[PDB]
Amino acid sequence: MTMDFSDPDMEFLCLTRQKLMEATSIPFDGKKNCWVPDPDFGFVGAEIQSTKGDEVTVKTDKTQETRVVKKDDIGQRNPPKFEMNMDMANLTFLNEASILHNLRSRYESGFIYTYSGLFCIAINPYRRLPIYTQGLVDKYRGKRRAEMPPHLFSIADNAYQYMLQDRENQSMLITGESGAGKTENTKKVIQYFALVAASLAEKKGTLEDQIVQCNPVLEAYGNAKTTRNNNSSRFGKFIRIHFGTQGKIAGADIETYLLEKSRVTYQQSAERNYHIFYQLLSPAFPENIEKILAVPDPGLYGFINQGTLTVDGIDDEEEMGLTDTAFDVLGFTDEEKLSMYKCTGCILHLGEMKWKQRGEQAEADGTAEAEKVAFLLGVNAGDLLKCLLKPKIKVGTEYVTQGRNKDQVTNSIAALAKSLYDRMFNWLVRRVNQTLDTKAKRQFFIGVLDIAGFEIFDFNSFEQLCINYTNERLQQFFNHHMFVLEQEEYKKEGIVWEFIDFGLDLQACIELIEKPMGILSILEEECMFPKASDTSFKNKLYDNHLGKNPMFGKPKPPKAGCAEAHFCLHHYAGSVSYSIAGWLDKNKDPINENVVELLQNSKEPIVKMLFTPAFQTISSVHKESLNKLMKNLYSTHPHFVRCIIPNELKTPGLIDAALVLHQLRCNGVLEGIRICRKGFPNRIIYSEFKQRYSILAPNAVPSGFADGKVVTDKALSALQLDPNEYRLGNTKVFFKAGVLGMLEDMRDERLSKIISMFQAHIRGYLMRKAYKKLQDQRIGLTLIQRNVRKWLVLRNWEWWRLFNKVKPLL
Amino acid sequence: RVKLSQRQMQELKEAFTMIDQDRDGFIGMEDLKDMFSSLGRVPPDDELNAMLKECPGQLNFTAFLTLFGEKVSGTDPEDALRNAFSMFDEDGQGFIPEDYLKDLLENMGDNFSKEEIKNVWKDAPLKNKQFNYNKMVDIKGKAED
Amino acid sequence: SQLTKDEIEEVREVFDLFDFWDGRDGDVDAAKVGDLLRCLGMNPTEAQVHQHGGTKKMGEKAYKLEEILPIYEEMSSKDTGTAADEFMEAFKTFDREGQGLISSAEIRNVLKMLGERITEDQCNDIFTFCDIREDIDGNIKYEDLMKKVMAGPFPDKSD
Ligand SMILES: Nc1ncnc2c1ncn2[C@@H]1O[C@H](COP(=O)(O)OP(=O)(O)O)[C@@H](O)[C@H]1O
Ligand SMILES: [Mg+2]
Repeated sequence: MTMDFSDPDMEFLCLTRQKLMEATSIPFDGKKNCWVPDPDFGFVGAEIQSTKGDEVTVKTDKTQETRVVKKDDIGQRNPPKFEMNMDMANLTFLNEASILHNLRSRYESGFIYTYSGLFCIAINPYRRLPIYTQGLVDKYRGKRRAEMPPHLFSIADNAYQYMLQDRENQSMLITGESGAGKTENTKKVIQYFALVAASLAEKKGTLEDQIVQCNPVLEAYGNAKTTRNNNSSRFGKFIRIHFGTQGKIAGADIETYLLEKSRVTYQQSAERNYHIFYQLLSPAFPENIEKILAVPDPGLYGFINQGTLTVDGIDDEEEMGLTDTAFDVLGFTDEEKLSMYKCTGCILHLGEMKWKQRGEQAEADGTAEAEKVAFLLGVNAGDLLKCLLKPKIKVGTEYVTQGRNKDQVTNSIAALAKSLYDRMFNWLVRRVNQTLDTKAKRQFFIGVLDIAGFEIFDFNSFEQLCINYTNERLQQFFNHHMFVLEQEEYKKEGIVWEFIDFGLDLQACIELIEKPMGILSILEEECMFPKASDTSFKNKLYDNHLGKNPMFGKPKPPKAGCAEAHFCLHHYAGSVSYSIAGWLDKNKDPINENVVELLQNSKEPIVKMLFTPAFQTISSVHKESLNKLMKNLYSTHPHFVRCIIPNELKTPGLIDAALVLHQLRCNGVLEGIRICRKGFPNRIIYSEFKQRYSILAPNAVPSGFADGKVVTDKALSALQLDPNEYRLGNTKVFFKAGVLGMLEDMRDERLSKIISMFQAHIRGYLMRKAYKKLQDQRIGLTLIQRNVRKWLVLRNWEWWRLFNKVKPLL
Repeated sequence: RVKLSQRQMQELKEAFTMIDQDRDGFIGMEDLKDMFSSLGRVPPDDELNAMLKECPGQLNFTAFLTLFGEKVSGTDPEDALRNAFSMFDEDGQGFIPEDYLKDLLENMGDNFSKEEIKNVWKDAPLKNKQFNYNKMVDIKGKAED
Repeated sequence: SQLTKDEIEEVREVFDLFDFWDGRDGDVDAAKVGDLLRCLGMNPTEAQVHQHGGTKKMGEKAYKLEEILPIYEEMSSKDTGTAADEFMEAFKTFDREGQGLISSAEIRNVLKMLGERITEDQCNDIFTFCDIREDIDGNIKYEDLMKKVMAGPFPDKSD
């Protein structure tokens, strides 16, 4: 249904006028054809054979089987007009059976992108597609969403459009589980505007060239191989692009969230560390290994080798060279660059210092390690080790020295590694935001968002709740946006109707988490009394909230596995069971303030890095930044790209119905549909409606003189339809569910009878014509048939035969 | 159709005239005998005296017309009859097929019975398996072999 | 029943014609019902006939006259008889563009494949007794066909 249905380019967007005439033409019986439940694709098509109470006996579509599902697992199916439906919201029959169907059908044809009302679905192709060529851009430029086929570029664009026409802000929200490719679309969306909008005005970029190189440099540090995705986004991102009236790009600013601090020093069996250590120890830059004082072999480094050392699809030698380029383009000094490596390296050497103790007194062994570690941070060895092994805390009235045992002196060297990265990440973000700030007038912005959706797992700790709380918001910002827009729309058509902002719904979960004395709040207290115990932390929590705020409860168990849970924070997605598992340690950054203070002296980045300018609770900072986002997001037109992972095995065309149908139920896709339904989810534009159901009731009045709204109204009244089922507006007629279903039905069942009638006027023309002939031929015959009989009675009459020869006798 | 006709009557008129020239007295058998004599064959008695009494009193002319009428009530004009046959042939030549004509007079219309469909062949112009319609027509009144 | 003296008169006028060919005897074969109506001017569909008295095979049973009257009556009553409006609405559903034209095959398939299907005969006969021509691009004006089809075969007074 969109511009040159036979464009080579549309090979993955739409079908052909031919191919779609096919899906749409396959048989159907709204009494026989349906949707049923199944073990391997969740649902499958069916033709009802028999019925006996509940024992409905169905023969499926493909298989040829005959199960006997009870009645209720017999889903209603959409008629052929809808096969390949481009926007999920126009389905007369709303159900998972369908939503799933509309989806893989489209998916197994090469169609990843696909709309459903306000949301635009994506499903990881897992394979280069041509969908994103420049020429496609143009084709997609300027157009309202329905003039073209479903595609990121429209959503990217209409966003851009509305930015201009409405002189207001634009936010694009990409979601979905892990490895469902939201970082993939993001840089598309971003790469889009970089062309559409680019301006007209040594080793350095261009404001647009630069907006783009953010990824390399960020990802060489933010991403790392994970079981679900080899290029996992280990963090949240909100980038924002500012446009100057004229509508060109004025600069952008970046926001990052929840850096997984833990892989710095820890890596699961299969997994890996931030792609950058691997890119450094790469053959790509020889001297560089020298400068960060290291040796070409990601194997020797305790902080790197605990899992992999390579990813199925990555050429770490290239990446680096690429990464080293995003630097130059972003305009960083050779020196600034070195500085960002040596730090990366110190994280190597850290994990290579070995300790030994002689009574709670650990001791270096190979000063050799720390010596390097020392040369990177620009401080000094002995002074470093000291702060490390023996520290002078400050017990209120005094500064005491103390003894640190190997476990301690070790655990300590971790934090310092996990702290020096975080710092380094931030400085790196901080340093880009610095180049993406041209300072040129800024009317508005479109801001993109890559971020996990709710992370609900089998074992749930802190880092879990963080993210879950995050989308806990984002979920109501949506529920909000909807409420508004849905109410506005029913005004534009003037259809009386009452609603309710469901964001209110998510308000408990969210308060308890952030309110003055709920979870995170209490977590700040505990986090503050050295004499702090995790057991301590659940006493305060349990106490305050226990059976006193519903959204807080007793955690469910595993078997003798996973581990001990404590309070179940019922959410949006579902409900999670959380682990007190040492959030206090997790939350607050530790670190020999002794070392801290010794660092505040040295070599620069070190300086900026530890040179502050009490609240590092990974949480305080998150609630801080989380807001800075919601203010931004409620100041924008929200736009939703809902990413989806097709299946585990990283494979092209393949639907783990089970998995997919899972996401559909914690995305919000099945919620809009659930909500719309107790509304008029079917909204038809008067013209369109005339062109299709007039046949049900028609007349003599030429079409160009008839008025749409009038037709529709005549067409329904005649049919007897309940007024309950529709609302006729100023521009659309609003229908409940089954309406477009029945209409379609009553229709084909009409067109049929109509053509029979023609063929009945034809069987009447023709029969009438010979009626002429058999009217004549009956005269001929009764003639024959009455003379030939008269004759039989004379050929033997003596008088007669006489008269006969005596006749010529004249 | 039925009970009268101009030429037809006059022909029975002149017809009734070649019979009494064998005497203006309506000189009957004497000339029934004598009118068959100029034709080509010899007739028994009993017929001469039964042929005549198929009529009661006397075969005067008016009456000569009555024995003839009760026998010609449908002898519909010629072309009205030559065309009938034309309707079920529209082949062009002058014929209706045996096979056809047979369903025709026997199944359709005021259905012909076996006894009549039979007689219908004894004298019938059916040579080679077709049927010259312009003859049972010619054999309407009469003409040839 | 509630019919008139004229109509009744009008029904015989045709019945007897029908009787005359199965051999005058005053009974007509049920498969005839269909055609016997098309000549009393109507245009039932087979479905309409079946349900109404029609049968689908020639030795099934014959009706008398006082037996067709009601079959006639009850049927001169349905009024979805089909209007010039409905046909024309239906063909748009095949009018690819809007120019009123329609691929020659396609019309020949609708008529042959869908609804109450028609023989490659009736299908070609009628395109002939209605002179429905293609045009360079080989398409047909569905309105030209509809007007004629519903005109009759004998329009002005003769043929
Ligand atoms: N539309 C697409 N085109 C090309 N490659 C894709 C596409 N979508 C996903 N991928 C691939 O799928 C994997 C998942 O990628 P990613 O976007 O990073 O997921 P997420 O951001 O949700 O964690 C990557 O290896 C990427 O190369
Ligand atoms: Mg991501």
